[PDB]
Amino acid sequence: KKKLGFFLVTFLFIWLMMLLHFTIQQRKK
Repeated sequence: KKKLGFFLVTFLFIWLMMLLHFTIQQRKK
């Protein structure tokens, strides 16, 4: 559960990285 807790939080970090890209995408079209 401890090791998995890391792969989970990291997933929330990489996911949010695409969120910022989403706003930049909509702004283009």
